[PDB]
Amino acid sequence: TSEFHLRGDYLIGGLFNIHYVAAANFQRPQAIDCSSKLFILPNYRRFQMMRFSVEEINNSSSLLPNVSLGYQMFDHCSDIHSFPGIFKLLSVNDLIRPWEDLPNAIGVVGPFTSTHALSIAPIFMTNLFPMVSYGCSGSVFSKENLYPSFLRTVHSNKDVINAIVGIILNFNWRWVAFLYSDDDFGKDGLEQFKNKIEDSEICLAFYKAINVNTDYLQVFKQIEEQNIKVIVVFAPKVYAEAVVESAVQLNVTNKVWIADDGWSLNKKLPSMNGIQNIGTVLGVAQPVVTIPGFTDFIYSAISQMFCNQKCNCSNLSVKSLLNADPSFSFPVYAAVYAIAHALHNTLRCGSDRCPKNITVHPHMILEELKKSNFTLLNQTVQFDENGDPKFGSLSVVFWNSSGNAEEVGSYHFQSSIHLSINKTKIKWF
Amino acid sequence: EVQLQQSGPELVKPGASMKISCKASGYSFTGYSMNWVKQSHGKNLEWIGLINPYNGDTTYKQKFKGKATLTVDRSSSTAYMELLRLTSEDSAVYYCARSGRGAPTTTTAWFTYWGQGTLVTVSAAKTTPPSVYPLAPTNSMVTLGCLVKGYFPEPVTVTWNSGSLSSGVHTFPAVLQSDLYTLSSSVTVPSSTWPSETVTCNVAHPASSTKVDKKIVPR
Amino acid sequence: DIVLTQSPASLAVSLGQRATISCRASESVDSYGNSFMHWYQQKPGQPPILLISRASNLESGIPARFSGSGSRTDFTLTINPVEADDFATYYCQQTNEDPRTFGGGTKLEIKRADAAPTVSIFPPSSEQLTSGGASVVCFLNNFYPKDINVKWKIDGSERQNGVLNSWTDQDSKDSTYSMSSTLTLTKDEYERHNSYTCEATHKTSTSPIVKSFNRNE
Amino acid sequence: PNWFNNISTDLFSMPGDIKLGGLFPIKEQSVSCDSLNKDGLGRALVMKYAVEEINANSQLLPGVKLGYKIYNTCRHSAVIVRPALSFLTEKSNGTLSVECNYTDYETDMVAVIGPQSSEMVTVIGKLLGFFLMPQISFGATSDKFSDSLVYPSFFRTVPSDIRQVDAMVQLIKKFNWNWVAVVGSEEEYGQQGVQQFSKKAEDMGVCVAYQGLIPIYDDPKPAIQTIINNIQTTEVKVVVVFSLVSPAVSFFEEVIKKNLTGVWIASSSWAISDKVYSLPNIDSIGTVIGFIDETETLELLSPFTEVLFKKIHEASPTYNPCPECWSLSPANVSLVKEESVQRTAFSVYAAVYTVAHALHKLLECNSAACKWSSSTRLYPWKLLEVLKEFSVNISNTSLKFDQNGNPNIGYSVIQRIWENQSLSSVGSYRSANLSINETLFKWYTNNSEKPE
Ligand SMILES: *[C@@H]1O[C@H](CO)[C@@H](O)[C@H](O)[C@H]1NC(C)=O
Ligand SMILES: *[C@@H]1O[C@H](CO)[C@@H](O)[C@H](O)[C@H]1NC(C)=O
Ligand SMILES: *[C@@H]1O[C@H](CO)[C@@H](O)[C@H](O)[C@H]1NC(C)=O
Ligand SMILES: *[C@@H]1O[C@H](CO)[C@@H](O)[C@H](O)[C@H]1NC(C)=O
Ligand SMILES: *[C@@H]1O[C@H](CO)[C@@H](O)[C@H](O)[C@H]1NC(C)=O
Ligand SMILES: *[C@@H]1O[C@H](CO)[C@@H](O)[C@H](O)[C@H]1NC(C)=O
Ligand SMILES: *[C@@H]1O[C@H](CO)[C@@H](O)[C@H](O)[C@H]1NC(C)=O
Ligand SMILES: *[C@@H]1O[C@H](CO)[C@@H](O)[C@H](O)[C@H]1NC(C)=O
Ligand SMILES: *[C@@H]1O[C@H](CO)[C@@H](O)[C@H](O)[C@H]1NC(C)=O
Ligand SMILES: *[C@@H]1O[C@H](CO)[C@@H](O)[C@H](O)[C@H]1NC(C)=O
Ligand SMILES: *[C@@H]1O[C@H](CO)[C@@H](O)[C@H](O)[C@H]1NC(C)=O
Ligand SMILES: *[C@@H]1O[C@H](CO)[C@@H](O)[C@H](O)[C@H]1NC(C)=O
Ligand SMILES: *[C@@H]1O[C@H](CO)[C@@H](O)[C@H](O)[C@H]1NC(C)=O
Ligand SMILES: *[C@@H]1O[C@H](CO)[C@@H](O)[C@H](O)[C@H]1NC(C)=O
Ligand SMILES: NC(=O)CC[C@H](N)C(=O)O
Ligand SMILES: NC(=O)CC[C@H](N)C(=O)O
Ligand SMILES: [Ca+2]
Ligand SMILES: [Cl-]
Ligand code: NA
Repeated sequence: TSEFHLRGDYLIGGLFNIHYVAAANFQRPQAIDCSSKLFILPNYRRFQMMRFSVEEINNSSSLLPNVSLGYQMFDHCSDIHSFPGIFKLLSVNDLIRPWEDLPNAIGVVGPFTSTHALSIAPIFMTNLFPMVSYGCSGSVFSKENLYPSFLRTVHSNKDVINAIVGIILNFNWRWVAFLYSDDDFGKDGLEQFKNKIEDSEICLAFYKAINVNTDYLQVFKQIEEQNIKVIVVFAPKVYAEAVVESAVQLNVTNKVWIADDGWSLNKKLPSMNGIQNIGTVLGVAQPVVTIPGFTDFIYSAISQMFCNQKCNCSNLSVKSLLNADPSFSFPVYAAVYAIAHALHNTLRCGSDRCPKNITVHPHMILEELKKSNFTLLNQTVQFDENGDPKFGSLSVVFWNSSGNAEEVGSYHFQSSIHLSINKTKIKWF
Repeated sequence: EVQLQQSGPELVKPGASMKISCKASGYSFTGYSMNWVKQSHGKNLEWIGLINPYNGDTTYKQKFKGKATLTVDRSSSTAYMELLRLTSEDSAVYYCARSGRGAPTTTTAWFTYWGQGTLVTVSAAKTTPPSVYPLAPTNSMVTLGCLVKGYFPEPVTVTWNSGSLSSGVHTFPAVLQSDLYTLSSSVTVPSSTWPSETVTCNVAHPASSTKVDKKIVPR
Repeated sequence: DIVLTQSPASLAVSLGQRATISCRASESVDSYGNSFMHWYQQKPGQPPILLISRASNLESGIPARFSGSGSRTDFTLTINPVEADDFATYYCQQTNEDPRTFGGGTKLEIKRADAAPTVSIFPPSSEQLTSGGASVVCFLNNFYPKDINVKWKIDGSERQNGVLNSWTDQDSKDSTYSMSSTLTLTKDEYERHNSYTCEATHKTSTSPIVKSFNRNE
Repeated sequence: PNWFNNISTDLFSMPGDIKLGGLFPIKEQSVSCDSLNKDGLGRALVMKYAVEEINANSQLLPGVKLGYKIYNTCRHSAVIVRPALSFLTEKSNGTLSVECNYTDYETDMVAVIGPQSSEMVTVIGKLLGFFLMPQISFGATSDKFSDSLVYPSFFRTVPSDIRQVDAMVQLIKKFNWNWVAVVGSEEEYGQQGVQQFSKKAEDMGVCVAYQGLIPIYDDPKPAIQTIINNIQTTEVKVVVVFSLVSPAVSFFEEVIKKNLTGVWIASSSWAISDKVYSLPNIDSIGTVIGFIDETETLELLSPFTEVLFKKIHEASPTYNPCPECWSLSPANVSLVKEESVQRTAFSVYAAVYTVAHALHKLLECNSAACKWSSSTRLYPWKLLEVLKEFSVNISNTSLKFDQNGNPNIGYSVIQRIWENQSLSSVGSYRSANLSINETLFKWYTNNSEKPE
C-alpha cells in the first residue's frame, strides 16, 4: 500500500508539495522526479493532516455512515509538471474527453500555493469541480466569476497585510522596507501593502523582489543608508530563510523584522546561531490550533507506480515531525471536513445510514460546499460568497529569548481597534 | 480633499473643563497622528501632544500631562481634546493638526493640515450683547464708521452693506477693558455717493444671538 | 527640550526684494539623514501654513519664491522676491525630538514709501448719549510706517485717560497701516465741554494733522 | 493568382496531414457568447489565408497537407480550456490519456496559433508548456510571458509591452511632460501595462500622479467616475491609457460626458479601435497619440477573401465558433479591409508561416519532397526544439525570435486626426530607440500649440 492513495466509496484529491525545487528548463514533456529533491518537513506534516482527517471521518459512524472516503494524493514539487496528477483526478478510467458536460474524484483539497493554483485551477473551474485550498492566499481567487468552484480555508493576502499594517501603526516607525518573494504570492502581497498604506503615515522607503540572485550585501547596504529600521519580509519558507540567514551573515543589526504567517512560526530560524544579532522579530501568526489525536496518528504513521506519489523520507524523527511548524493544520483539517459534510449532505445521509450506490457529480458537492455551516473543534466552518473563510484567527507574535513565538497580540477583523498589542511582553534590541 | 473642522469659540468658567472637537474628513482617519497646538495671544506656538487614532496611544509635552486629555472617536472621525481645571492662562487659540507623510517616525512628522482654530476664553464674566453706534461726520472721499461697544465674549463680525462695500474698509481689533470688548470699523466712500446712497454696517455677535443693522444717517 | 531662536524678531523688506530669516537650534536637529526643521507662514487670525519641510523641501502648492536651507543647528528661510501678501509671522519648528518646539517667530513687514494718514473725527451718537455714555472716535487711515503719535485735546487741555488705541494689520493691497483712537467719557462729562480735538503726528510731516469738532454745532 | 481557384470553403476546420490549433476571440459576451468580434473573426480569416497559401506553395511543405482547427475563446477562462484540451488528445483516439511521460505521445495538433489576449495565455500557457506544445501568439503582449522558465513553449509575433512602455516614457520625456496619470483595464494586459509603465516612468523621472484600473466584469462606471475624478484632481494633462477596448470605450464615454480635454497616450490595444474613434464627440477630447505594431500590409488578403466569400455564398444552402458565418457574401469583405485588421493581419500571418517553416525544417524537406509519410509521428516537443531562437524571412520581414520567445518587431507611433477620421504617422520605435518628428504632430488645443 501507500500513504498517497486509499480506496474508498468516494475519492478526494490531495495536492501537496512535500519536496522543493526551483524551476528549471526542460526539453521533454514528462513529470518531474520530486522524491530526489529537498524534503520539506512542515508540508509533510500538512500532508499527514489530510490523511489523519480522512481516517477520522472513516472512523465515524455519524458523518458519512458506512461510506468510506478514499484519496489520491500528490507531491507536486513543480506546478508546471503537476498536470499528470490533475488529469488523474478528473479522468473517467484514465481518459479525459474535453467536451464533456462520473469523474474519479468528487473534489480536491489543495494546493498549498498560489502558483500551483493559478496553473491548474481553470481546468477544475470549467466543470465546476470543487477545490478547497488550505494555503492559497492570492487576492485574485476572491473573484468568484474567475474562480467559481474555488474555496479556501485560509484568509486572503489582504487580511494578513491589514494585520501587518496594524503592527506597524501600533509603534512609532514609519519608513518601511518590504522584502517579498519573487512570485505570485509575494507580488500580490506587495500590491496589497502598497494599496493599504497609500493613505497613511507609513512610507514604503524600499522594496525588493527576493530570489536566488538577490545581492543581499547590496540590499542591506541600501536599507542601512536609508536608516530604515522596519523590514517586512512577506515570503514562503525558502525565501524567508534566505533573507534572515543572509542578514545574520552580513551583520545586520537593530532592525525590527515583521513576518507574515508563513514564517512567523518557522522552526529553523529562531534556533539558528546569531539570530539574536539582527534585532527583534515580530509577525502575524495563525494561533496554534490543537488537533486532538494527531500526535497518536503521527507516531503510528512514522512507524511504517504513478508519478509524484513517493516520499523517500524513511527514518524521519517522529519528534521533528511533531514539532514542525503547525500553521495551516486546521485549514487542512477543515478543508477535508467541508468536503466530507458536502458529500454527506449531497447523499442525503441520515444520522446512521446513507442512500447507497448514488452517483455523485462534483458540481453537486460545490453547492453544499458553498452553503457550509457546521462546527468543528468549537469553530464554525462557513465560507462567504467569494469562497473565503469566515473562521480562523490571526495573532501577533514576538520571538522571545527561549526561542518561542510568544503571542503578544490579537488581530480583530471587525473591532474598532483592529490590532491589540501588549507591548511590555516585547523585549527589544 | 482633507479638512479639519474644529468646534466653535467657547467662553468657559475658571475651574471648569471643556472639550474641543476636530472633525476630520477626506482621508483615512486612523492612518495619521492628530496633533494639538496652543497659541497664546503672545503668539508663541506650543505643541500639546498627539494621539494615534488607530489605537489611542498618546504622547504629551510634559507641562500638559494631566492638563489636556486627547481622545478620538473612530466611528465619527473626530479627534477631541479636553482641557481640565481651566485658568485664564488656558485662554488661547487651540489648533488640531494632522501629521503628514514622509517622516521616518511618528515623532518627526511635520504638520500639513490644520483645523481653523478654536478660541477659548476662560472667564467668569458674563455674555453681553454689543451696542452698535453710527459714526457720521467736503473731500471727494468721505469716511464713515460703526462703534461696537460693550460686548463679551469674542468674537463679533462687521460687514458693510451686507458685503457689497468691501474696499476701503478697516475693522480694528477689539480692545478689552472692564471685562467688555470694544471695536470699531471705518468705511470710505465717494462723497457724491453719500448720503444719496445708503451705507449700513452689519454687526453680529453669535454668543448672545445678536444681529444689528445700523444705517449711517447724516447728522 | 530643544530651544529655537529666530533672528531677526521683525523685518521690513520692500516689494521685489529678498527677505532672509534665520533660525538657530540649541542642539542638532539632524537624524535619519535629514534635518527636521520646518518653516510655517501664519497670517493673523489664520492657521499656520507649512511652507518648507526638512530644511529645503518646498511643499506642494507653495510658490517657488519661498526656499529653505541649512543643517544641524542653523537654518535659513528665504523669500525672493517678496510680494505684497507675504506679510506674516514666520515660524520654524523642529521635529527631531519630543517635544516638538517652535521658534518665537519672525514678523515680516512689507516696506513701502512713507504715506501720511487720513484723519477723520466723529462725535458720539445720540443713541449712545441717551444710554449715558459718550465715545469720541478718531480714525487715522492708510499710513506708513506704523509709528504714529495721537493726542486728544478737550477745550484746550490734553486728555490722557479714557483713550484706547488699536492698529489694523498691514493692508494686503497698499501695504499701509490704519489706527483708531477712542476717547470714552460719560454723557455728563461730554456735555460739560465744547471743543474736541484729535491730533496726529507722523514722520511724513513735521506739522501735525489736526481734526476737531465743537459739540454745540 | 491562379491558386485562389483551389481554395476550400471551410473557415474553421481544414483537413490535413499535420494540424495547427487555432484560438481566436470570435464571439464574446455582451454563460452566453453571442457578440461577434469582427477583429477576432478577421484574424481567423488571416490564418485561413496563410494556410491555403502554404498548401498552394508546391515547395514549402511539398508532400504534406497543412490543416487546422480553430475555436472561439470567448475571451473567457471556462470556454478556452476545452479547445486547449482537445488539441492534446491522442491523434488517432480523440481522447486525452492520463500519463506521467508524454515523450512518445502523438497529439492531434502539433502547435497552437493564438490565443489573442494575455489573460487567455495565463489560462492555458502552463498546460501547453507542460506538453511543450509550441504556442505562437499573434496578439498577447504581456511581459510575464518573456520567461521561458514560467512559459516554456511560448512565442509571439508582436513585441512585449515592456518595450511599448519604454516607447511611451521616451515620448513623454521628449515632449517634456513629467506629471502623468496611468489607467489600465483590470486584467493581465492592463495590470502589467500599468505596473511596467509606472516602473519605467519612475526610472526616467516621470511622476505618476495616479494609477487606475477599469473593471472588465463589474459595472465599470463607478470605478471610472473615481478614476476620472482623480485625473481632474491631480490636474494631470497627460493620461496613459493601457487598456482593452470595451473598458476603453466605457472610459472615454465618461471622459466625453464630462468634457475633459488633454493628451491621451493609446496602447496598441485601442490605438486604432474604431469602437473608440466612432464615439459621439470623441473629437472633443484633444490629442490622441498611439503606438501600434510595425507590420507589413498583406496585399493578397483582401483579394483572397472576396473570392472565398463568393465560394461560401455559393455553397451556402449546403458545432461552430461562428454559426452566422454561413451567410457570408462578397459584401462582408470589409472584415479584412477594416484598418484594425489590415494593420495587424501580418502578426497572424507570420505566426502560421513561422510554424510552417519550422515544420519544413523539422521534416528535412527541400523544394520537392519531405521526410514524411502517413506513419510519421509528430511530437510537439521536437517541433519546439526547432522553433527555439528561430530566424525566418516572411514576405519582406526578417523575423528573429530571441531566447524569450519575443520578436524583433518595433512600433509605429501614430496620431488620431479628427477632421479626417484617419491616422497620421508621426514616427517609429525600433530596438530601444524612439524616433519621432515633433513638427509632424497636430495639437488639439485652444491655439493648436503643444500643451505645456
Ligand atoms: C532519496 O533522496 C536522496 C536525495 O535527498 C537521493 O539521493 C536518493 O537517491 C533518494 N532515494 C530514492 C529516490 O529512492
Ligand atoms: C481510527 O480507528 C482505528 C481503530 O479501528 C484507530 O487505530 C485509529 O487510531 C483511528 N484513527 C483516527 C481516529 O484518526
Ligand atoms: C454498508 O455498505 C455495504 C457495501 O459496502 C452494504 O453492502 C451494507 O449493506 C452496508 N451496511 C450497513 C448499512 O450497515
Ligand atoms: C557589518 O559590519 C561591518 C564591519 O564591522 C560594517 O562595515 C557594516 O556596515 C555592517 N553591516 C551592516 C550594519 O549592515
Ligand atoms: C448554521 O447552523 C446553525 C444551527 O445548526 C444555525 O443557528 C445558523 O442560523 C445557521 N446559519 C445559517 C443557516 O446561515
Ligand atoms: C516565550 O514564550 C513562550 C510561549 O509563549 C513562554 O512559555 C516562555 O515562557 C517565553 N519565554 C520567555 C518569556 O522568556
Ligand atoms: C502583558 O504583558 C505583561 C509582561 O509580560 C504580562 O505580565 C501581563 O500579564 C500582560 N497583561 C495582560 C495579559 O493583560
Ligand atoms: C485547381 O482548380 C483548377 C480550375 O479551377 C483545376 O483545373 C485544378 O484541377 C485544380 N488544381 C488542383 C486541385 O490541384
Ligand atoms: C519518457 O519516455 C521516453 C521515450 O519512451 C524515454 O526516452 C524517457 O527516458 C522517459 N523518461 C522516463 C521514463 O523517466
Ligand atoms: C459638458 O458640455 C455640455 C455643453 O456642450 C454641458 O451642457 C455640460 O454641462 C457639460 N458637462 C459637464 C461639464 O460635466
Ligand atoms: C455581412 O454583410 C451584411 C450586409 O452587407 C450584414 O447584414 C451582415 O451582418 C454581415 N455579416 C457579418 C458582419 O458578419
Ligand atoms: C533572410 O534574408 C536575409 C537578407 O537577405 C538573408 O541574409 C538571410 O540569410 C535570410 N534568412 C533566411 C532565408 O532564413
Ligand atoms: C488627411 O487625409 C489624408 C488621408 O486621409 C492624409 O494623408 C493627410 O495627412 C490627412 N491630413 C492631416 C493629417 O492633416
Ligand atoms: C520632420 O517633418 C518636418 C515637416 O515640416 C520636416 O521639417 C522634416 O523633413 C522632418 N524631419 C525628419 C523626418 O527627420
Ligand atoms: N508559503 C506560504 O505562505 C503558503 C502559500 C501562500 N499563502 C500562497 O498563497 O502562495
Ligand atoms: N484583444 C486584444 O487585442 C488584446 C491584446 C493585448 N495586447 C493583450 O495582451 O491582451
Ligand atoms: Ca470735565
Ligand atoms: Cl483570445
Ligand atoms: Na464515516
